[PDB]
Amino acid sequence: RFRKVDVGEEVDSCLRQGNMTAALQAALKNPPINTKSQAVKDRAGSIVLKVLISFKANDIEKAVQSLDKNGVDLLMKYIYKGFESPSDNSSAVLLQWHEKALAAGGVGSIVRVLTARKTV
Amino acid sequence: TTALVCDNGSGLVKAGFAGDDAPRAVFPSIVGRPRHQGVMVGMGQKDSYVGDEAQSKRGILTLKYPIEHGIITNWDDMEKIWHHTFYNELRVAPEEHPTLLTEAPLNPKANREKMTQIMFETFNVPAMYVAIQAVLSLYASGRTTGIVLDSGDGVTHNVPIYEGYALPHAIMRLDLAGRDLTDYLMKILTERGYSFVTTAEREIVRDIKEKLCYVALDFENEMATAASSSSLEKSYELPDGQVITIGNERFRCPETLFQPSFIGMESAGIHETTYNSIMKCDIDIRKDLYANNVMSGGTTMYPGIADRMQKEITALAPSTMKIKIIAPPERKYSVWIGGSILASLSTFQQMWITKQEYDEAGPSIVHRKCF
Amino acid sequence: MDSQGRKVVVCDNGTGFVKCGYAGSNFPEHIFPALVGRPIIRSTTKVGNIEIKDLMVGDEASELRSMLEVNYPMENGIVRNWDDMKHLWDYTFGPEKLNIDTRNCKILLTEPPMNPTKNREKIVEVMFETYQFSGVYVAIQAVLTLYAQGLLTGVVVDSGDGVTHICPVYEGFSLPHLTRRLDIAGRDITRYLIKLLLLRGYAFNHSADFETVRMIKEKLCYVGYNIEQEQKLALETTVLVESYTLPDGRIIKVGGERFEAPEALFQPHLINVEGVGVAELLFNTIQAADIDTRSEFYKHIVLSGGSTMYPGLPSRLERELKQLYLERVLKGDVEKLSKFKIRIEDPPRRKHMVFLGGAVLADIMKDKDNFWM
Amino acid sequence: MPAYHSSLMDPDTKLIGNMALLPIRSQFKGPAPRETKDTDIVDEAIYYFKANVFFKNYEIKNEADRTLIYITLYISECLKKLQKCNSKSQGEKEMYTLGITNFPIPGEPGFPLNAIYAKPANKQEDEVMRAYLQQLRQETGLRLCEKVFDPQNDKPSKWWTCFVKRQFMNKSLSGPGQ
Amino acid sequence: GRLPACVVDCGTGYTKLGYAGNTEPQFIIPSCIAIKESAKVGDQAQRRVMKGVDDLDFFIGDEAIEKPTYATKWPIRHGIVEDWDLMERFMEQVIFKYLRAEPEDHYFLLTEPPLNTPENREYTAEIMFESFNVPGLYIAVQAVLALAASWTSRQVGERTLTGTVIDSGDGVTHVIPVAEGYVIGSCIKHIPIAGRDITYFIQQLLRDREVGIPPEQSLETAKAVKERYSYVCPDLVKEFNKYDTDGSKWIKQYTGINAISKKEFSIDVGYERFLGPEIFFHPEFANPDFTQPISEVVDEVIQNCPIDVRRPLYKNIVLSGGSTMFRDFGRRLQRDLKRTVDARLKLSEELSGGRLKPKPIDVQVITHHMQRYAVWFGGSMLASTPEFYQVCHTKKDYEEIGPSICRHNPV
Ligand SMILES: Nc1ncnc2c1ncn2[C@@H]1O[C@H](COP(=O)(O)OP(=O)(O)O)[C@@H](O)[C@H]1O
Ligand SMILES: Nc1ncnc2c1ncn2[C@@H]1O[C@H](COP(=O)(O)OP(=O)(O)O)[C@@H](O)[C@H]1O
Ligand SMILES: Nc1ncnc2c1ncn2[C@@H]1O[C@H](COP(=O)(O)OP(=O)(O)O)[C@@H](O)[C@H]1O
Ligand SMILES: [Mg+2]
Ligand SMILES: [Mg+2]
Ligand SMILES: [Mg+2]
Repeated sequence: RFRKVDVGEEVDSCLRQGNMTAALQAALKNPPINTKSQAVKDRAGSIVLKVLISFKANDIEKAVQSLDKNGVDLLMKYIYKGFESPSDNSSAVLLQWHEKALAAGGVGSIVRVLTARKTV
Repeated sequence: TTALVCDNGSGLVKAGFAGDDAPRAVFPSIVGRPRHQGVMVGMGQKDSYVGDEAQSKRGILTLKYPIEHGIITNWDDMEKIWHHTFYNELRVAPEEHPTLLTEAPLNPKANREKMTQIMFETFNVPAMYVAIQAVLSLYASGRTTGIVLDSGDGVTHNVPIYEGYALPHAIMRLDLAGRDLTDYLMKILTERGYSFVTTAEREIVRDIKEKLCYVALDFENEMATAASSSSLEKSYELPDGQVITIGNERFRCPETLFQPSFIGMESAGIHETTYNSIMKCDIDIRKDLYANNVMSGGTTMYPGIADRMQKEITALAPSTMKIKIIAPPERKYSVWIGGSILASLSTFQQMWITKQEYDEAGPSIVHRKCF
Repeated sequence: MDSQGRKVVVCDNGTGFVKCGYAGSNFPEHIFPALVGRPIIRSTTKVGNIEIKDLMVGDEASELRSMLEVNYPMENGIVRNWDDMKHLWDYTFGPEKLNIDTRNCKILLTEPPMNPTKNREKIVEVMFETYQFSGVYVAIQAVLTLYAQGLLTGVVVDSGDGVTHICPVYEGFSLPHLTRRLDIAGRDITRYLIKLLLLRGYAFNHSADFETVRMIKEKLCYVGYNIEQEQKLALETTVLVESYTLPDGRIIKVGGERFEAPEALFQPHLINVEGVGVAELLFNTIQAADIDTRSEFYKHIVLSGGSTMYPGLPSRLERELKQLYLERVLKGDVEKLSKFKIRIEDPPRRKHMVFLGGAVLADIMKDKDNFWM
Repeated sequence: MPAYHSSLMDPDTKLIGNMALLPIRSQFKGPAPRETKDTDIVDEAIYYFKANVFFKNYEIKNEADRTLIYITLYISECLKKLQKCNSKSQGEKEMYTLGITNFPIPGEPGFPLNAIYAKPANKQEDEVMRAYLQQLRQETGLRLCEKVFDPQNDKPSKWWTCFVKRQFMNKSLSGPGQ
Repeated sequence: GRLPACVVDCGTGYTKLGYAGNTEPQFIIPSCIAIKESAKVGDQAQRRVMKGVDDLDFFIGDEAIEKPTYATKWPIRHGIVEDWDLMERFMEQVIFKYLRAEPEDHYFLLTEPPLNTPENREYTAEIMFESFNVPGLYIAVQAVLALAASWTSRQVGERTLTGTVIDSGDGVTHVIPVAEGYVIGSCIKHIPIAGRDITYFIQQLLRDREVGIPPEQSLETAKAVKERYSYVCPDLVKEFNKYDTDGSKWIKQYTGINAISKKEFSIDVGYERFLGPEIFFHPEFANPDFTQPISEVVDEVIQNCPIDVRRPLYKNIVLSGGSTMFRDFGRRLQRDLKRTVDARLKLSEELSGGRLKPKPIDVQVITHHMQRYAVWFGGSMLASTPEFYQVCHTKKDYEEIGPSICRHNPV
């Protein structure tokens, strides 16, 4: 009986400007991280995965290398967002950014994604 | 037509047709449910035994009593007892027969009301009534005035009556009776190296209470003499063939009625309780109550209880008064025989709560018509 | 100690472990099991060069048990083999271990409550007829807990090897009629664990084997906090499975039996015993007490005896009391329960028959000790 | 448990040593006197032998059991030799040749049960042990010769030879080696 | 339903097949399966693993005891199923060949040995529901059925529904008390002594003495002498003295036929006759680590049962399974219990000064002809009833829950 009742409880203007690396540098300006908002977090990703898919493989190396250490850590949080619901083939591109990003950031850039208490 | 008299006391249920001289059926108010999983598919069907089956099968059953201290505590089990009473024990269907139930004083009114609701809604009786158990005991004696003492299994109470007028302010009650006397015996046998603990074995400790215990006429002399010799060391058999034998435990249990401090209750004993109730009565009644103490109920069956009680009141009351104790031989059935007399009475045939009155007023009618 | 320089000793006479020390010591000096036994030749064992006396006793009889037919002289708090009982004390006070070796120094005895009177009296005989002790006292086993804990009001839960007791004490008054026993103790949990491992296909049957499953019990078992959560974690995942090494080196593996065995304290119907679990027997005791005293017993539950050591038992016990109070006192008025101040004294030190309060605070020199008479 | 433990330890009998010295009925010579009744510790070990060897556990109930377990081991050693005998006559003399062999006395090393038998403390026990344990063996052999060889053909009788493989709780009076 | 339910009882020695309502099992067969063999084609590259349809070339029962070109396997040991691959192949051929049953249209009653682990009740249920699509299964406690077989056979004046059953089949012996139709699960005991270990003891006891027995047939002859010549004796050492003095006549002769050469061979049969059955009374003869005589294990059971039922349990002990058939096996167990029980009462006389004499317990041990199949016959009389069809698990319940519908057991 008794024991049953529990108790105890702007980006487009840089992209079409050709030097689209300047767009990605701009895409990192909109983190929702500190906010309590949730619809904005769905907007934040869509503004970046549209960018990630645009790169030629001739550039995806420098597009990582031109980031600062925060930039790589920032990027990895966007990478692990696209994997949560892939596009019809875009996983083929995220896994290619991941290759470059992990080369720059090392596994340490993953760990402060796993431990990130507030996120984009 | 004929009324049914049904003493739904705690302990032993008693039922039978009014006007008969002794109950047609008596059986224990216990409901027995199996304490091991039912697995011999076939004969081993019943999910809840009641009465004499449960008392018999007790080895495999967790017995429980649905009346605690005179207050009904599990109504689903109680309904099974009444259902057992009518359809199996009396073998008379309730729809044709008005029922005299009976109850202890100062019970919660919810007990009286729900007992009536069950009677009209489930068993569909023609009519019913709820007498207080004490005045029924006074009827059985053929007595116009006396102080009734019912000592049941779960309640002991005094009701003083004069010229058939009751004295409500002098009614007093004690929740110590044959059950707690048994639970105390089930302790003090451990002093001697036995052990009874299961609910079935509590039925064996009751049995020995009935056969061997007696009230001491001089308790301190009895203690001192019990230490002298094995002259008290009566012997009794368990169902296993183990033999147990008992000394001063024989009287220490009965004595609890006169010294409730043994079970740690603060109330005075039955003797001082009886005298206290007479001292509440109006002064000219008192002399006549002293001549008409009437004992009732099984707990008053112990050898020497009438004499011990006489001695105590004779010391406690004024020395010119002639204390006498009416202890009828049949006093175990006194309540039921009293009901059988009332349900035969030509005047009482107006007093029923008739069905249409409950249909009008609902359960609260019991407080209008019943005492 | 005495102004005469005499020393004073406490023996718990425990049903499973004798526990001994001098007055005022915060620790027992010697803990040893009450085994007494005789040499037996066994085919399954190489007979060593180690000398076996014609009666091994105590700690020695536990380590060399592989050659020994062992008895417990004490069962359920009653001496059932009085000769081995004498030999166990004759070992305790001899040159080995607590070498007082003398009549002159005092001994305290601890008796369970509701103890068959002849058991008590034979101890008081042999202490004065055989050791001829100069000073003896028999103390209420329940009060010694509160002396050691430094309290005067509270309800003592005292699950030893032999029997479990509950005894309220209110501001030092003994309330006897609120005593209760529950016949579940460390020995029955062990036998029940034997049966649970028998289902997993390990056979244990020698008297020497009983000590081994006791050592299993003490190291792997625990009491489930939310028994539904334990069952799901057993069903869903493997982590509860853990190894143990028997004396012969068999690497046996034990699983959900780690919690299914201790649970019997809360569910006596898993063993043959018909009754209520420790929490509900504790709750009914408080509820029987006089109405104003209940307010303090809920705040001063006190735990004693080795069978209370099981990981999580205080937490499990507190849960069942809160839920019982919600169900039967607050009548499901859940949010009110924030007002129910309940507290369990569960100090990690819990061989809780230590002697400081019972001896030195009771006598340095006094007429209280019974004496040669 | 219900293995056959030694019956003869009537307290009126002398109890020299760590074992019941007992009145071995024989025409050999030794420290023990002559029993006159028809039953004796060597006859007891012989009688219970076929049962005792199956019981895989055996207590020492009293001092006489530390005798009986040794007599049993020597009886086994008799069978370990008589089985080879070509006839009963050899079965007697080739048994006497066994009795006077230097068996490890229980306190001597290489005896299998040194945990169970205390050391003999002095010559007047040790030399008594030499003079008692031979008197056991010398007699024990001559009793088996009469009843292992069934009289039709002085074959060593099959039923007895079955037990050659079985040893009382798997202990051997060969010790760690002969 | 119209078609009868199947009752399939599987033991470690034998299995017992037939449809419910029959009075008697329609097949009794040994619990053996003879799988195909190879000249080390199975090896470290792969062990006993088949291809194509090579796995269906096997047989079970007596069709598998005497085939030369197959390796005999025994899937059930100590009553527990040890290798479910072979057991599932065994079940298939039971159903689709021996019983001719379509599993999709007959209820199954199938037996639990009271020791078995819950995982084995999952796996056995996974077979019948998920491999065979049985419409409903029930897993019955073997001992309770054995009592029902006594109950319907014995006279109506003593159909007590109360007794202790001793079920010494092969594998392990169960001692189980039933009071008024309820299993007292707390008191069940298991004794490891059983028909296999009595066989093995006799096999060793022969092979030490009586070499000449060909290695292919040692087991067969050990079984024969166990079945044909063995008896429970009155006093162990008194038999050894009788066998020595009257060795002309207590000794017996068994003649066997050589399976290969068809020459006969003979062995002298002797101490084998009373060793063996006395392993129940001296379990340490066969196991290092069990020692209580069966006559003292059965006492502990009743003495743990509730005080009221104790005497009735002594009044009605039922013997079940084949090993309990040994000559005098009832007589001795009754004598040992009687000698124990009335001596226990002699104590409680003296603790009361002889002032009262207790009504002595009579003890009865009951042998009845069903003993070789009382478990199946009980099963048949259960599975006949219309009640049985509602106690079974309907297949949908296996869909909604997992196989976990068989985790529960009444112990
Ligand atoms: N000699 C006796 N015979 C029968 N009952 C006795 C005797 N002595 C004591 N009793 C007790 O009396 C009680 C029965 O009383 P009961 O008829 O139930 O009263 P009520 O029905 O008014 O509650 C039982 O507890 C029974 O054990
Ligand atoms: N750490 C532990 N965990 C679980 N059980 C334990 C632990 N320590 C001791 N026990 C058990 O407690 C019992 C002994 O407790 P103890 O207080 O000495 O009893 P007693 O004093 O009555 O002999 C034994 O069953 C022992 O196995
Ligand atoms: N005449 C007999 N005497 C003694 N035991 C027998 C006899 N005949 C058969 N047996 C034993 O009965 C067993 C038959 O199988 P049984 O034990 O009934 O089923 P299960 O295989 O379920 O245990 C045989 O293995 C054998 O051990
Ligand atoms: Mg009454
Ligand atoms: Mg203790
Ligand atoms: Mg079987």
